[PDB]
Amino acid sequence: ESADLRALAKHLYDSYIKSFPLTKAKARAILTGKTTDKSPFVIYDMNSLMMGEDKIQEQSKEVAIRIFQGCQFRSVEAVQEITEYAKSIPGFVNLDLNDQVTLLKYGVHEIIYTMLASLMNKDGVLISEGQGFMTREFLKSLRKPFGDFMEPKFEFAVKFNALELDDSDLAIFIAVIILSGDRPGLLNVKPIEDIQDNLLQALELQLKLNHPESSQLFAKLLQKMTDLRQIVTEHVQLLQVIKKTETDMSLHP
Amino acid sequence: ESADLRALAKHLYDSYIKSFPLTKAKARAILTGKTTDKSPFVIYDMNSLMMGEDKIKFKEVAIRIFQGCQFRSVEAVQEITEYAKSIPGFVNLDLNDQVTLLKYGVHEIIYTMLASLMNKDGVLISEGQGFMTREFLKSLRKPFGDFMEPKFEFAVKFNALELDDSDLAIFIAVIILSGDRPGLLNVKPIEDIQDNLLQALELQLKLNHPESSQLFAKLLQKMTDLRQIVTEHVQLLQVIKKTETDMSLHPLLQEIYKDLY
Amino acid sequence: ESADLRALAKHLYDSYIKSFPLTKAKARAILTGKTTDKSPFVIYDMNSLMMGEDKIQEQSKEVAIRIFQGCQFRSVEAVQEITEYAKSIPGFVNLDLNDQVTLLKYGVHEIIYTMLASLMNKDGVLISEGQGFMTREFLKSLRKPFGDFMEPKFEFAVKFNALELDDSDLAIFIAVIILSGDRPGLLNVKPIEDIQDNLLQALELQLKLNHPESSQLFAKLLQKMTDLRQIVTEHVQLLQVIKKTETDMSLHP
Amino acid sequence: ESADLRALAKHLYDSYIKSFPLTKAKARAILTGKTTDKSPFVIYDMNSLMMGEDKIKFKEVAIRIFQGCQFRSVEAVQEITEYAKSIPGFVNLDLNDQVTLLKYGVHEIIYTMLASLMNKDGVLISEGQGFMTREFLKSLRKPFGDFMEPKFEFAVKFNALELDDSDLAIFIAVIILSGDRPGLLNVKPIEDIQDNLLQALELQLKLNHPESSQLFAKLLQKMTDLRQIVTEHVQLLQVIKKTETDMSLHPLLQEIYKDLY
Ligand SMILES: CCCc1c(OCCCn2ccc3cc(OCC(=O)O)ccc32)ccc2cc(C(=O)c3ccccc3)ccc12
Ligand SMILES: CCCc1c(OCCCn2ccc3cc(OCC(=O)O)ccc32)ccc2cc(C(=O)c3ccccc3)ccc12
Repeated sequence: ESADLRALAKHLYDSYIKSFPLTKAKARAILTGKTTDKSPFVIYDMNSLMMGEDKIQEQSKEVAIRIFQGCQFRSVEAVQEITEYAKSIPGFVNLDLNDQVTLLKYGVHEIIYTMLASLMNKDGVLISEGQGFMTREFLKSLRKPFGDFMEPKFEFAVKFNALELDDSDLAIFIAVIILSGDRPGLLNVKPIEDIQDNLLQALELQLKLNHPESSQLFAKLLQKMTDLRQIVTEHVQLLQVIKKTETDMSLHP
Repeated sequence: ESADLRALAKHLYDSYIKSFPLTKAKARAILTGKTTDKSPFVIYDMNSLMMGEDKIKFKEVAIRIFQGCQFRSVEAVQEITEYAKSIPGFVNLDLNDQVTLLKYGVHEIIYTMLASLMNKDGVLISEGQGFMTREFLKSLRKPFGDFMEPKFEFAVKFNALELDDSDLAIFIAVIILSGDRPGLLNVKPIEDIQDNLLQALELQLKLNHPESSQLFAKLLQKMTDLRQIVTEHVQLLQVIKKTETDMSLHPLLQEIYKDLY
Repeated sequence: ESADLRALAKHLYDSYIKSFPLTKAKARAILTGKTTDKSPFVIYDMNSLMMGEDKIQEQSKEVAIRIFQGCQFRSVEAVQEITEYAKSIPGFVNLDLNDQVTLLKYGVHEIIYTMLASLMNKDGVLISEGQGFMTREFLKSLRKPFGDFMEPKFEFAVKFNALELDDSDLAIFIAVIILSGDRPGLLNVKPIEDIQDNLLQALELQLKLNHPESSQLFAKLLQKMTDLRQIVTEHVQLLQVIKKTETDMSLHP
Repeated sequence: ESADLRALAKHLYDSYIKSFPLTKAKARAILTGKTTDKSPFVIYDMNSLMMGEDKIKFKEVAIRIFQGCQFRSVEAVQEITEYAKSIPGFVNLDLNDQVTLLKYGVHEIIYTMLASLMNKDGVLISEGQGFMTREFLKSLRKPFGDFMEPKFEFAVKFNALELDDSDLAIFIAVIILSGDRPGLLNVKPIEDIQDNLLQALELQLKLNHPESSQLFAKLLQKMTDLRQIVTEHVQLLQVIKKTETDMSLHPLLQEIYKDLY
């Protein structure tokens, strides 16, 4: 019934709030400006990065490489918030432990880029739990292999954010992504699709009720999931370029 | 022979009274107020449920009631196992078959004896200290609502048979000694014991209920109502696995449900 | 009167015969040898145990632990024969149901060791309804905690068997043990002692008539009841050692 | 609070099962034959060692066994690092402190979990495919003989505590989050996490082992047995440097031992 789908949406929203402290609502307030009690420091070039560097990884390498490696560090931090959120998705913890691992392994990147768009506008991205803001232009200016890393993320985010989803929408969308029955090496696919069908029903009703004037938003959101998959494949592609072409190494395992 | 069969009937009734504190006789006294010691607190909605739980002085509700169910089921399994040990010939069987008979028989017996605690309006809970209404249980959010109603439907029809504890003692033994359980290694010795129990049950019913036409057959037909209840229950368990978060049962209940039909 | 005490002794003897198929008389014939139509297989070591193992619980554990657990299994089988015998003791079934349970709970172990002595000689014990014979030496050779388990049973049995009691004596002695008014948590002690007094009278006359040359056998037999209680307490003691000190578990409830 | 502490205990047990294929439960099944799939090949002398190594069909021995030790240690470090990442709050720490916690904690955890694979007679080797006897290990030429015996002495006493995998999951996290490691930059945030883990461990032990008096304290006392094992081991490493020819470890193991206590 409709009530049960709404209860599931609410349960997911409350868990999401518990697992992810920097929510889209909080982040949008910062990107604009409501009661500026603590306006974030803006990193717009090499010198402003230094300015903030010894304001709050530390210095002793190519800035380009410290920024790229900082991306790695934060992304592993994020995996842990996502893993905990996943446990709250009804039916996830009762899946084969091995399939849980696989679901997380191949879903975490798509989720990071989804939630990263909450922290972005067309001109830059919130960093350090929202205390900083790094410009898209500065990131774009970094050394050749590295100057192209965030751009596809920004491009996705501008198009994704024009959908105007809120946290209650995103909570369900994220759960839908995790419960993807098409991940490599899953053992028991049917149970996963069974849960995803329930989550898709809940997502569909959520968007129809929250965005009644946005025609076919549900289909449009599903379409963004090929966008996300492509972004990940490029990012993974890009990580090969690096792995082979650098004197630099010291990655988060 | 007749005196053997009555001695067997009496032995079972004896062990039953020894193994199961809340008998049918005792439940009926309570349900009917023939007792004048402690009338049960009735739970019919969320407000009375809160009061009922907090009456301890002198997660969610649907998963919370499921959890009590689990605890009580474990307690029931312990009682039924003690009863089973007393059935002549049971402990002499292959140990793996004893396990197999308990694994498949325990839930059939749980629903049989639950009927003793039910009327068409509700079920006795907390060693008969509370009464939870059928309508309240029916109300519970989707899947959890579907757990108890089939039991009520069975119980009202089963209770119309008017069996008493002495009848039930032999019927429960019949259920345990079922030679058709999956994975049984030595079927005939079980069937031979069941034959003797069936003989004793038939005699017990003809003597205790002489005016009840074909009661023996009618009771054996309930064994198909029972087997249906259990497969429905196991199905519902798979629904709870998909729609609920952290569940995981007691080690005893997990073993019983492990690779069950 | 004397006749009534003899009638009670006979009633108990007939019930005993009905409840316990392997009687002392049958077992003594086997431990010696009268018309050897089916001489029992002797288990005198690890390899002879295997020999018989796949001759007739099954193999997949420390032999020591399978033997000890076999002891548990058989002892629960024996409780059921004892429970049925108890019903035939005049007045037992009319006692409070709860007291019946308690009498059996705390009496069953003493009875098992009493009747076990019928199946023993100084060198070993009949097993598998008399089809096998396990040596005392082999049992003694088992792993440290377990090699000490049966010895006290053998020690008791050698001294007990020197009393030369027969089944008709034992039937009454067993009934005397069950009707012990000193068991913990009995509700109505007087009715139990009333019945035990009757059984003691019958036992005393039985021994005076059956063993007239055995001076004070009655007193001597009563004295064995502290021996039995001590054996049980040690065995229970020993079960604590195990319960705490083993990777092994899977006991008869 | 209580439900938080049980949720933490459950999360750790979950990650532990995910990060460590050969658990205690699985080692005990093997050591005890409760499994009926593949009984381990026992190595007790040089002749059985040869046969054991050449059973791959379906330098010197003392340095050769040391080398397997090294390979397995590296594999263990990878598993423990994956486990550590899952401990709530760990990846949020200063990266240099994360490294420092792994560097000093890894060997304490290796010997803790090795105990799971040991009885008083020997140790499971090759993902539980082999069993190498304590006496054989004790036999090894001077210095190499001295490596394994202290581990056995610890394991038998540790194993008497009867911890299970769910207990061990939280104890290993306690070990990792030790605020007293040399060179830690931010001690308090580590100590705060360890406080919470200690709370969860205490509750887990009281619930899982209610009859085990002062088990929590007894377990924490093992942390001093463990720290002693590691300093002894590092000492022994310096002996191997003087009495052996070309050794040199894996890059991962060299980093861990680099300027270690
Ligand atoms: C055999 C369970 C009997 C039963 C009960 O029977 C309703 C019929 C539905 N039903 C029968 C068996 C059974 C098993 C079940 O799951 C068992 C399992 O998962 O192991 C779910 C529902 C169920 C309703 C409420 C109870 C409520 C309680 C409680 O003590 C209780 C505990 C906490 C809070 C409120 C109430 C115990 C038993 C109940
Ligand atoms: C954590 C090591 C566990 C372990 C083992 O434990 C015995 C306790 C002694 N011990 C514990 C840790 C440790 C580390 C050590 O050096 C480690 C290092 O230098 O990095 C030497 C001995 C040692 C014995 C034999 C093994 C043998 C093997 C092998 O797979 C093997 C490989 C090649 C040939 C034979 C066997 C793996 C692990 C063993």
